[PDB]
Formats: sequence, C-alpha cells, structure tokens
Amino acid sequence: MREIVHIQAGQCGNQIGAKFWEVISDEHGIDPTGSYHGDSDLQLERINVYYNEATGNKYVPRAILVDLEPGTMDSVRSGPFGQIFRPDNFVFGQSGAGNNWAKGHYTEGAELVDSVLDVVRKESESCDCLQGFQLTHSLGGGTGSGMGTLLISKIREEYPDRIMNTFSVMPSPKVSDTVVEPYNATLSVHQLVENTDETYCIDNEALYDICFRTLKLTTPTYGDLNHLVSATMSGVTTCLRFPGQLNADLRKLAVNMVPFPRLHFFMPGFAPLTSRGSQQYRALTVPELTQQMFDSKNMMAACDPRHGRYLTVAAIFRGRMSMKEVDEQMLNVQNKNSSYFVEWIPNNVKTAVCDIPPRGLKMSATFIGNSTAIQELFKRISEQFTAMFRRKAFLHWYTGEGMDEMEFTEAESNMNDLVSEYQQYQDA
Amino acid sequence: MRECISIHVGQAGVQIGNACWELYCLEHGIQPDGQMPSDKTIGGGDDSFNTFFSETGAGKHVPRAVFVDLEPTVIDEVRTGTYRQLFHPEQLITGKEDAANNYARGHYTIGKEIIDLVLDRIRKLADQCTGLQGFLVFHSFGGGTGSGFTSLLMERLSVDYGKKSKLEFSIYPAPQVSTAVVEPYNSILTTHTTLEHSDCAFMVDNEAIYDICRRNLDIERPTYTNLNRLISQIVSSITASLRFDGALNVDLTEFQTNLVPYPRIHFPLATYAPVISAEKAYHEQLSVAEITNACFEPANQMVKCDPRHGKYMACCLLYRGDVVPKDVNAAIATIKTKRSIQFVDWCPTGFKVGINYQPPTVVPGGDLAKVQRAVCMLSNTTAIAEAWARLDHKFDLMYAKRAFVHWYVGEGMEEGEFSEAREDMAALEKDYEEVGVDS
Amino acid sequence: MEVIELNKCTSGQSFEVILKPPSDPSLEEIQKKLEAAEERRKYQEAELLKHLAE
Amino acid sequence: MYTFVVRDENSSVYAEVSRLLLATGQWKRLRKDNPRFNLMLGERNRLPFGRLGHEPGLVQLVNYYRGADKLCRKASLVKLIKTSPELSESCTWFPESYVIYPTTDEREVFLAAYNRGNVWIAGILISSEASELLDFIDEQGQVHVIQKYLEKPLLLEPGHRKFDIRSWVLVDHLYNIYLYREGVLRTSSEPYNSANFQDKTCHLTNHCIQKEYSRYEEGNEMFFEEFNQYLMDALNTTLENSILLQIKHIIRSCLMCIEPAISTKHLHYQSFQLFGFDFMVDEELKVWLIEVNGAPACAQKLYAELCQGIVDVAISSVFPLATSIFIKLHH
Ligand SMILES: Nc1nc2c(ncn2[C@@H]2O[C@H](COP(=O)(O)OP(=O)(O)OP(=O)(O)O)[C@@H](O)[C@H]2O)c(=O)[nH]1
Ligand SMILES: Nc1nc2c(ncn2[C@@H]2O[C@H](COP(=O)(O)OP(=O)(O)O)[C@@H](O)[C@H]2O)c(=O)[nH]1
Ligand SMILES: [Ca+2]
Ligand SMILES: [Mg+2]
Repeated sequence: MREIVHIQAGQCGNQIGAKFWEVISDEHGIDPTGSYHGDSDLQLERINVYYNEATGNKYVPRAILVDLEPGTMDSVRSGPFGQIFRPDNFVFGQSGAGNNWAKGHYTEGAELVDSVLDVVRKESESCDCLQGFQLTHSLGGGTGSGMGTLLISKIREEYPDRIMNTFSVMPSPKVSDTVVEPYNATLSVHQLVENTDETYCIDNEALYDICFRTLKLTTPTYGDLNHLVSATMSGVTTCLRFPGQLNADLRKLAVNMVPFPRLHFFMPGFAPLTSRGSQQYRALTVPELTQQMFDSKNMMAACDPRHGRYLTVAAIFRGRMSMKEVDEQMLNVQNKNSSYFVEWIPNNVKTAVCDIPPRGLKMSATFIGNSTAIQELFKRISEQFTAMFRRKAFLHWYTGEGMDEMEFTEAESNMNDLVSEYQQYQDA
Repeated sequence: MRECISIHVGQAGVQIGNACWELYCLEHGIQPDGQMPSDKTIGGGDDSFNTFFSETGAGKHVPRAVFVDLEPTVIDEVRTGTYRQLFHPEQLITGKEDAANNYARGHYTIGKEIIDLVLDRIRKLADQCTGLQGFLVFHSFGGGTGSGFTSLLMERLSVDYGKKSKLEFSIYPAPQVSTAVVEPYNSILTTHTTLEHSDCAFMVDNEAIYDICRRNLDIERPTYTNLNRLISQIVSSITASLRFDGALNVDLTEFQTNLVPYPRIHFPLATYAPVISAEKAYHEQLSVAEITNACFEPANQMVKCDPRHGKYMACCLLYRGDVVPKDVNAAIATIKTKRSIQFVDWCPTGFKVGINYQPPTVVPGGDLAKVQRAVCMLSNTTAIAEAWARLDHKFDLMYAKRAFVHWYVGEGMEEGEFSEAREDMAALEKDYEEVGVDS
Repeated sequence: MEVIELNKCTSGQSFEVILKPPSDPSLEEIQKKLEAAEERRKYQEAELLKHLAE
Repeated sequence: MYTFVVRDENSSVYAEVSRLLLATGQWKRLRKDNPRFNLMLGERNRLPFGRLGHEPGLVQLVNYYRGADKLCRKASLVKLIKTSPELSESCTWFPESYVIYPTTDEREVFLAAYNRGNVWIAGILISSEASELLDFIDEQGQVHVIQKYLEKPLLLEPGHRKFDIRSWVLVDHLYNIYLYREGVLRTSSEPYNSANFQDKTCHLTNHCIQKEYSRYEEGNEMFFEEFNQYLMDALNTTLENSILLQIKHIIRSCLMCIEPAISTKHLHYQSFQLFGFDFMVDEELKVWLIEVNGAPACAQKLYAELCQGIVDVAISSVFPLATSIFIKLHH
C-alpha cells in the first residue's frame, strides 16, 4: 500500500495531531489499544495508509511525536489514545523553544533533529510504497514553526521525490497575544512556499470566528478550535483512507489541486459546523451541505472566497446519500457562480462521495479550495510583520540565536511575491 | 485462422477488458475456467473463435490477451474475480506506483521502467501464434498509464512487429466521470505520439455512453459498471467478425481497408441500437428499418456530434440477430431520402453490410434487455473532428497559462513536446476540414 | 440500388450495397528519447539536492 | 437566473436582445470565454458549433442554425434551389440564376439561355451584355452569380421608382416559422429609369446607395400600412392578397426544404435564428426572391418590437421566468 508518515511537532502540532489520531482511529475501528473492532471491511481495507501491522491483529499509528519540551509528550501519552503510539516514536528535548522560530530551526532544534530523522528513517524504511509525509504544526510558535520547517528541509533532502504535506495552523491575535508570532509565521511561510507540495491553512482567526460567533462559544478554548481542526482533518483525508477514485493518494491530489508549484496553499471548509457535545437533531440535506461548504462562514482560513477566484477545488461528501443529487447540486454551484472559477482551468471541481460518515454526523461535506483569495491571509500576516520589522523591533530575540536581518528581508520578500503571484492569476 | 492479441492498459482499459472478455465468454459458450464443451477440437483447432482464445491440452480456452496497470489495485480484481481461473498469471502484469494522471510520468518515469517486461510478456503470446495479425489496444486517454504508457508501448510495437495491425478502443475524457483536470493534456499528448502507430481508432466518449445509460436505461447516476457493459456490446459488434464465420471484416487489415481511406483520419464513429432497459415492462420490438434509422441519430453514437455537417468516407452496418438483406436495403433506400448523408466525391455512396444471425448476448442481470436484432454502424465521418476541436480548446485554455505544465516537465518531458503535440492536432483538425465540410 | 458480393454462411450473410458511384522511429531513437528525459529528471533533482545542501 | 455570453459586438439586433435580457434581473452576461452559459448570442463567422451542448447541468441555446448558410449565400442558395427536388426548376419565384467563378461552373450553361429581351445582374454590375459582365466577375476574384435582372419592376407612384421588400423571419428550436407582421419596402428616390443599367441608383434599392442621393419616405423606408393603402388606392388590392401570400409561401418553402439538415430537434444543443428575406414585386404583382440574409439588421422604427419578440418567442420559450407580433407559417 501507499504509506504516509505522519510527523507532529510542538504544542499545537502535537495536540491537533493526537486529536486527528483519535478521530480516524474511531473511523477505522481501532481502539485505544491498537486492536480492530469494527464491522465494514472498508475500515481495514486501506488501514495501512496510516497504520502499521503488528502481531496480535494490532495497529500502530505511523506517527512520530516531536517537541523541544517534555510537557506535551506527557499530556498526549496520558490522553485517551495516548497508548497506541510506538513509544520510541516520542522524540523530545528539555530546553523548549520559547516561541522562537530561530531556536526551533537553528539552535535548539539542531541538537534534537537527527534523533527525529532516525525514527523517520526507521518508519520510512519499512514502507512498501511511501507516498510522502504529513506534518501537523503551528506557525506562530517556535518548535513546530521553526523545527517543523527544519525537519521538512531535512526530509525533502533524504526523500526529494516523496510528497510533503502539512497542516499548518496560522496565528491570529484574536487567540494569541505573543508579539513575535508574525515573525515566526513569515519565516515558516517562506519555508513552506519552497518545500511543501500541499499545505492546508488552518487559520486561528477563522477557527475563532466560527467558534465565537457562529457556534456562540462565549469563552472558547483550544479544545473547541481543535474540534473544528479535527473534523476538517478527517474530511480532507477521507480519500486517502477509504476506497475510491479521486484524490486517493498524495500525488494524485497534488496534480489535481496545484496548477503552479508555489500556489499550493489550500483553504479548507466543513459543513455542518458543530460545537462538541452538540446533540445532532437533523441531518443536512444534500443542497444544504453544498451551500454551506462553499460559504465563507464555513472556511478554515479567514479569507473571502468571493474576493478571489477558485483555481482548483475538491469536494468530499460523506454519509448515505444520492450521487444523482450531489452531482446535480455541485453542478448548480459552478453554474450560478461561474465567474468565481477561472475559465482557463476547465472542469476544475472534482467531487468524491464516501458512504461511511464521520462520528455523530449522518451527513457532512468537506471542501478543499485552491483560491486566489488566500492572498488575504498572507497579507494579514505580512502587514503585522512589516509594522514592526520596519523598526527592527523584537529582532534581538532572533539575532542572538545567530540569525541575521537579511533572512527576515528574504522571508518577507518571498511571501510578498506569493501574494502578487496569487493576484496575477485573479486577472485573466 | 489468424490470432489477435488484446492489450488492456491502465485502469479503464483493464476494466473494459473484463467487460469484453466476460461477454466473449458468454457468446462463445466458454466457462469461467476456460472450458468450452461446444469445442470438440480438444487442445486446439483453427476455428474462427480461436482468433481470440487459445486452447490448453486440458481443454481450457485462454484469452490471447495481456492486461497491464502501473498499479495493482485493479488487476488484482482480475486475478481474484470469477474469471481468475480463465487468464494466465503472466498475462496480468502490474507495477507498484501508478502515473498520477500524468502522461509524462507514465511515458518516461515508470514507463521505461516496465516497457521491456511488457514487451517480453507480449512476445510470449506472439509465439503460440501461427499467423498473428495484430493487436487491439484498450485504454483511456485521461489517466497516467492509459495515455503515457500506451503511446510508449505503441512505439515499441511498431518496432517489434512492423507488418502487424494495431487497432484502438480509446475512451475520450468526460468530466462527469473524469478524476483529473489535466486530462486534456494527457489526451492530446498521447494522441500525437500514438497517431502514426495506430491503424484504426474507436473513440468511445464517456459523455456519450453516460447519457445513453441515463436516458435509455433509466440509470440515475451511471457507474463504471454500466458504462463498461455497454462498451462491451459495441466492442463485441466491432470484433464479432473476427471470431465468427463471415466474409466481411475477417481480419484487421480489412478494417482499415473498409473504414480508413486516409491514414490520419482513422477514427470511425460507432453508432449502436437498440439500447433498452431489461426492466422495461414491455417493449414493442424494433424493426430493421427502425434500428437502422437510429444509427443516424446523434443520441446513439459513441460520440455526440453532427454527421450532417461533414462528409462520409465509409460506412459499415453490423447486424446481430434476425436480419435479412431485403429489409436492410429496403431501410437504406428509405433513410437515404429522409436523412442527409453525403459522402466525399472520391468515394462511392454505399454501405457494407454484415449479419450475424445470433441476436446480441446480454450479461444476465445486466442493464440491457435482450432484443430480437441489433445493429452497429461504423461510419467514418469527418464530423468526429468535433471531438478534437473541443478537446484541443480545453488544452489551449490551460496551456496559455501554463497551468499544471510543471508536473510533466518535472518528470523530464520538455515544454516543447506540448506545443508539437498540440500543433499535430491542428494538422489533424485541418485535414478533417479539407476532406469534409466543403458542400 | 446495387447489391454486390453477397456471401452466405450458416452464421449470417455479408454484402455491399452502393447507391451512387464516386463523382516511424526505431528502438535506437526510442532509447535516445527516454534517456534524454531521465538526464533532465536527474539534473533537476541534482540542482534541488544542491540547494538543500546549501 | 440564466446566463448568456455575447460574441458578435456588431449586432444592432442582438445588442438589443442582451440589453433586454439584462434589464430583467433574470439574465447575467458572462465573459465570452466562460463556457457555463445557457445562451450564446454567437459570432457571425466560424461560430464553434462543435462545442455547444456539452456542459452538464446547463441547457444551451445558440442564435444560429449550423448549415443555414446554404440559404444565405448567393452562390449556395442558387445551387440549393437548383438541386433540391422540393424547389428545383419547378421554382417560379426565383430569378433565373447561375454560379460563375473568376479566372459546377455554369458559364457555358448561362449563355445557353442567353439568346433572342435579356438584361442580367452581378458594388455590382448590371448589364444586358454577356461580355463586360462575365469578364467583370472573371477578373473580380470572388465567385459571384448571374441573375436575370427584372426588367419590368412594379414601380411606386408618385415617383415611378422601384422598391425592395424585407421580411424578418424567426425560426425557434421547435422549427416554428414566425413572420414578423411589420415589414419594410426599401424604396428608391430616383425614378427607376430603363436603359440606365449602369446607373446603379434608380436601379438599386440598397438602403446605402440610396442614402447617397435621396424624400417621400423617412430614410426611404415605407412600412406596411402605407404600402397597403397605396396598393388599395391604385391597383385595387390588398398587400395580403397580392404580395404577402407569395411571401409566406416562399419563406415556408425555403426553410422547410433544409429542415432535415439543420433541425436541432434531437440534438445536444438548440438553435434559433433570425432571417431577413428580400423580395421583388413586379409589374403583374408576382413576388420574386433574391437575398436570404443570415444576420439581418432591422428598420430603426421596429427594433423595439421585433427584438422583444425574439426574447419572447425564441429565448424565453426555452428559458422561462415567473397580441403576438408574429405570424406562424403553418406546416
Ligand atoms: N468508461 C470507463 N472509463 C474508465 C474506467 N476506468 C477508468 N476510466 C477512465 O480512465 C481514466 C484514467 O485511465 P488510466 O490511464 O488507465 O488510469 P489507470 O488505469 O488508473 O492507470 P494510472 O493512470 O497509471 O493510475 C480515468 O480518468 C477514468 O475516467 C471504466 O471502467 N470505464
Ligand atoms: N489552533 C491552535 N493553536 C495552538 C494550539 N496550541 C498552540 N497554538 C498556538 O501556538 C502558539 C504557541 O506556539 P508554541 O507551542 O510555543 O510553539 P513551539 O514552542 O515551537 O512548540 C500560540 O500562539 C497558539 O496560538 C492548538 O491546540 N490549536
Ligand atoms: Ca467443433
Ligand atoms: Mg490512475
């Protein structure tokens, strides 16, 4: 089978990563001990894309837990599924990285990295058909931001021809109050432009706006955010984990979503949105699922889709429903909003249907948009960066790790380019 | 008796393969284990149906075919389904990584890596062949393997078997079932490279099969099974003449003599009827007149296009069931007046007709009802260029922006093979215009 | 309006009806072309590893 | 909602159509290259019929009939009448015509009937002599046609001038033949003078060449209520009986002749299209046809109505929303 090696690094990285695992582990019927207890053989039929076979009919996540501080390791090991991970697959330091990209990438992350790469080799070396890696991390901190993008550079150098996939959580001052996050984010985006094939942009602005407004969560928590990040992750990976036609491996996805190498930043979207513990009373009708998933209130990146144009788009439907109707409804979308799709990529919307629904939903949809409107997100970060880089403010925290102003100027220029690049393709 | 090798390539060709090879088995009365009580030539015989099957001293009849996907998921269903006993492990070739809907990947990267094993595996079949006449190649245009390996294989075949015929059954891309947006890229690329190595191409447009399944068989959202079963009927009409006693279309050279005056215009349009729902409460049987007329309605063709705006260079009527020339000529006579059917001057206005008395065989529990008679027409009309014009337009919209080009280039393909492939297509569309579309 | 070459057998009949009369490369060059592609494909990866080693 | 693109920015006529459609909030205009349209107001030349009727979810309509050019190109029309058994030489409302080429050729066959009063026509060259005429086109470098110039035209009075009848015919997707009730005579301002075959002024009623010289009618357009009156006051007849009966007969005969070759009844896209037929009344009140016009413009007076009628019968018939100005020619 085509195997995927999952790496999760830093606080954010390690917590959405654990959540992802417990969600798909349920989906696939694996219990918090690694043993299959489902019905449908559709659960097991592709189980080895994300799990590993051990004697006992036991299934080990092909996951590697990385952090520069022991905190998060111990939390996940003492989480619900804390016990189903290869325990040598926990790589962790002591110092921490103190919300500093330069410490994750350059100084602290250096010591620890080779120990991470050993487990990545040991995992990769026992793959019949490694298709690539998927890393979970945040971009506003120091370990996942700084060490994550270092590992990505080191992984591409040993595996230059396997696919590199990241779920990257973007910082928002609605949820955080560390002043240097715009620095860490720009340094990380600069890396992601050059070294990943597909990046999902989980924006904490969008995650907060959904939770606070839409779901009316008066005092939201990362567990609430991560609830949206959990469902999305399950959504966009359905096509890798069950049998199907479309976007069923990381390469085939990329060839369908990425019309130019740098424009590989994806805008996710889920319907229905749900507060956890939300008693589900009614199913969404297929036209409801369709309308919502394309709606801006439903994106995981705080960008106005009507402010740009869709380059490519993938729609995943789950639960028992009518392909005749999904197909009818997906057509109507493109037909009533046809200017919002570039006319110079014909038929740029591919739609999959999985019969197996997610947990607690009878009906869901997951949207993956490659829209030029995501320039809005990089622009948001870029303006915060500029505001304080133009006065070289807070730069000492970085130059004292051996970084140099020139690097900040580069990362900023590559991102400003990424934005102008997305804009040129908005005009055809 | 002269054998033909079938080569099924990529997911589409391989799934269409079992669709045919299953039907073939039902028609010749062969069982899922190669047994054919009806053959009394136990271990051989040069009967007409040996062209497609060879015989095993134990009495198994084994298709003269080889399947080959660059990934194992599909062919594994052939080495496990009902007809697993029927094929031979060495004729089901598989690789590990597929071609990610990337022509350049399947032609160059991975292509090279498994061409020789395929060519070898193929020569194996050419040896137990007293007078091999050529090959039928089943593939899709849009996928990685289907487009990029096939064109690779088509060039080794023109090298390894120069005096041999090659026919194509080729699946033209439609978005209602297409799983890639680069499909026009792969289609133009593989058409170009393959154009000089194929003696005759039958393009089934998925869009056409799909509406035929929707309108005529009441099937809400056709699956590949429905599509592939219908394609096996049409394919079986095109090949019936090579496996049954007849005088028309007896060997593959005859196909290009009958359908293909010019070598580049070698894409005959296939049109089939009647297509009825097995579940239809009652159907008043259609007549020779009624089925033959149906052959001029665009809604039965394997390619939606208007042959009234275009000229003909050949026509063949392949009837299966209860037909006699009196009715056939009678019907020709009468549609000749009602319809617009102009041939090109340097060609006679005329029809070649063939009748197999045994009505069409239907897969039990399939979607198609048994019918007392059926016809497949094989017109070569310039009107099929419509399909090239629209595919070439999609190519142009994307290549103007260079969308996706880097995926092919990154595999080694040079940007120019895009423009030289497309420019050849413009030549193709130009010839179709010269020939037809004058008066 | 003219039936030609009527041929009959127990399987069926065959005939022509006219209504109006008329008014390559080499295994060498193949290999020369596949290899030019891995040379480009391997050069690209070289430059990429080269960057990454910087 | 419905969507249309526009691809002939020179259509006085379908500029009105798009203006009306938009002015309903029920029609948006996409960009010409956006394929996701219901209606294509379609270009005049090399319109890409091959590409129509393939978008799922969309019903598509185009405002031309592929192959209607046979009716609408002078050399083709001729061959159409001459060959089609429905028309043939039995045809008695088409001036005697042949196709000629500079430097299937009917040049010999033309003189064949040229014998002994004989005036013909080819701006363009009118002359009663084969020479100067045949060689005019024989140099011209564009295939043209030789048609018997009608020597005894019905001439209006006061004036003694010739006119020209334009009827607008709309053919929808069902192949209903609508005839717009209001037509126009393209009258001549200079009294029609025999022996002036090279005058090209009184002899030619082309709205252009008449605006060069021109009086009685606003821009040389006489409409039907006036022409009916004159036909009654003199002649003692109706426009209906004397002329329009022949006209309805010629429109029906021409359009149905080709119906099997351009009907879109069972086709993956639908066509409608507006034709302008050009007629000649003669001394004995016998109607003659000359041009069928594939992309006709409309008399300025009548744009408001015809263009709304196109939207009504031809476009809204297919894409609905939420007395009749036409005369359906029954067949
Ligand atoms: N009509 C029909 N089309 C099919 C069928 N299977 C696949 N296709 C089409 O074939 C296209 C790809 O063809 P291939 O090149 O053979 O793809 P493949 O067989 O999976 O091989 P790879 O591309 O290398 O993965 C798809 O886009 C489908 O639209 C089928 O069973 N019936
Ligand atoms: N959305 C989301 N963001 C998180 C989560 N945990 C941490 N973050 C973000 O990550 C930032 C802190 O980064 P940090 O964990 O110190 O980076 P590290 O030291 O390299 O691991 C904060 O600003 C948070 O906004 C989480 O569970 N969900
Ligand atoms: Ca026998
Ligand atoms: Mg494939």
